[PDB]
Amino acid sequence: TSLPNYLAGNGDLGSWEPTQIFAGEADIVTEGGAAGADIEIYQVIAKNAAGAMVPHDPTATEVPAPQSVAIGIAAQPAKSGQNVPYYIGGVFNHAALGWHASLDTLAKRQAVFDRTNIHIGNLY
Amino acid sequence: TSLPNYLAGNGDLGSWEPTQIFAGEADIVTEGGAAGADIEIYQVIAKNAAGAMVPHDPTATEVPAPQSVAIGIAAQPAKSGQNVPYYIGGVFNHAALGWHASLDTLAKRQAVFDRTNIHIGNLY
Amino acid sequence: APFVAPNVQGRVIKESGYNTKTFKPAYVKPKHVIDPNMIIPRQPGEALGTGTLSIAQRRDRVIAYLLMKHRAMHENTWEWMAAQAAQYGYVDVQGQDYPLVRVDFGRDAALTMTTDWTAAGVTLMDMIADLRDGQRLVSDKSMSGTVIRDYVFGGDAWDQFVKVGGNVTRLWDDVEGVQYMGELVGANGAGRMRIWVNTQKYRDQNDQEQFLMKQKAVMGISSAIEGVRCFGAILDKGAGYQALDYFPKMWDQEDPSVEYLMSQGAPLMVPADPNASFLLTVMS
Amino acid sequence: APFVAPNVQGRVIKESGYNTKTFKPAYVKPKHVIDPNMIIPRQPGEALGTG
Amino acid sequence: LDKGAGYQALDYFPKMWDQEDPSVEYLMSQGAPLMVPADPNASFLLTVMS
Amino acid sequence: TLSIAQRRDRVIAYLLMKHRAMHENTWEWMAAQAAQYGYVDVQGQDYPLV
Repeated sequence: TSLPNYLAGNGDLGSWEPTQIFAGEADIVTEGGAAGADIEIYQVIAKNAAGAMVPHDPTATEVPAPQSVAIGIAAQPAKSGQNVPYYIGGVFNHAALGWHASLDTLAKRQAVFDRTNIHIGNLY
Repeated sequence: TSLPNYLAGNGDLGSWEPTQIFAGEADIVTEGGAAGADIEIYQVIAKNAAGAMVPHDPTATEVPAPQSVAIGIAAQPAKSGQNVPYYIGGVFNHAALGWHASLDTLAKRQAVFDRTNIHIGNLY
Repeated sequence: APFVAPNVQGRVIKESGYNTKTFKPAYVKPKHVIDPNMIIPRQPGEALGTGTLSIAQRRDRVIAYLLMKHRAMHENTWEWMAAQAAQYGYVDVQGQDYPLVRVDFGRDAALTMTTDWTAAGVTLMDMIADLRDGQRLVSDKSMSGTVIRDYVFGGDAWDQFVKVGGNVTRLWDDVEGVQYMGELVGANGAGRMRIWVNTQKYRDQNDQEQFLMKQKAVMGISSAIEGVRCFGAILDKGAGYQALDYFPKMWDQEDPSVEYLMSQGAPLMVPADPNASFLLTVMS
Repeated sequence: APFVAPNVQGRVIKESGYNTKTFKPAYVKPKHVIDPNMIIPRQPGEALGTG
Repeated sequence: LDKGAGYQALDYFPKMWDQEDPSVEYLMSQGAPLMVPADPNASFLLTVMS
Repeated sequence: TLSIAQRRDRVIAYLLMKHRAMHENTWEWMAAQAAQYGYVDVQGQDYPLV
């Protein structure tokens, strides 16, 4: 901090990429509900038995839990106890969304959202 | 680094300090010499038996080693085998130099350099 | 400045450094949808049952009322951020669609005190000594070291204060909520102690009405805090993405004709010298 | 560019990013001293005897 | 097949619109190409390697 | 140095140039395909193979 450098060297300031999110022209619907666990940016969210916003994870039970359905897509990160403004409508990217394991291929990532306003298609 | 922060928040950017070196108006004498150990910035150097530039440290051996007599203040950092440009003239700040342990007070630091062109004085 | 003899050279003086703190504004979007169910029924600026005014002109009346109302709410949020930055040194921007982040301004933690005025034997000199100790720790930590001229009390803080004991100020005479009680001379010596009492009540984001001033505590703050109000970029097709105070906007859907009406601004209240205040809690 | 049937809406194409590089200049100080020991003695284009 | 330029045959046709909330601005071009040799038999193709 | 609106103007000019060049690339791809094989196979996710 205190001393400047007089010598000769080099460095990279860094790099920047765009992260495209939208893929179509649906209407966009948003809502903020209170979260139950930590949610990253653009992570698929479910709702647990207490009405919170647990990030989506299937194979959660001999009857599956209501976390097994997926509802929203987050927009800003929040810990437990904070509320999360998420998406309910629109058309979103295949790759920019934070999924998790065992949900990797294309067909499962649309069979999650066959029914809603949300539709997940590939960028060209 | 792809997504901007849409939220609010704070960010600490840093704290600069001036590092004044000089305390007088004497002339300045500089010389380059090859280093033997790693030398920091504004560190007190000596010369070992090989004629290299070892940083200063008393209590060295029954016989006072030539490292125990300090010579000059370094100016630019270097590794071993590189050469160091170091001040041999002028009147210097007290606490902006590289002094090691058991050489803390003002009186011992001037007792290092009572005789040379280099003088060590306080700032105000 | 240092004395030397006029024979010797002179003494060299050190300098001091900086600090930089950076901030970002928070973003605000209120809106009203305008149905047919609001342009048709009567309003007070009407001719009482005879349609001398068109329902187009009644639409114009209710639109002008809504624009004045969004101006009102943006000014209320400016006031609330101002009070948060004056008291806590941090503002807790929550919201229904906005996660809790905590814009901290770098208040020294020793300024935010916690004492007690409920125990037996507390005198008038003890409370004034507590305020004077707060003034001490403000005048130490501050950059310019400015003495505090103001002490803003809550409601119950003023009650516990008086129950134990026994022009610029003329701009606040007609105004509800904030009343200048009076400059107490006392035995401070370092500062004069003006007293304000703040009892405004703003509606919260859950519409559970709360006090703008923390009522069980004492804030004391000089005018040398010298904050600057901040306004970020308005991310919108209208005005071309620029920075303004706030920005109303209107569009509509074709079938049915439901006009929308949205204002959006990006306020932030930043003190440019945060160590010029303290928050003294006196109660539980 | 992608083929799209005239009924349906269309496809979205991604884009690319940047990269940077920084550098610093290096510093050069040669010098000369000049004495009476260097000015006084003779230069070659000078007649013999009297300089 | 688009209302801009009134359904007229063109090379490519740019087109821009948006949505009012949030400020997202779609941008689309449309074309209808086909490359036809009128005499198809005027060009052969010889594969020479494996 | 650039305003946020001027950033949008730059990226719109770039995307218009990129659309023009993509339609030109599809023209030359059809031309090359028809010159080589005498038949073009149109494909894509939004279009049946013909």
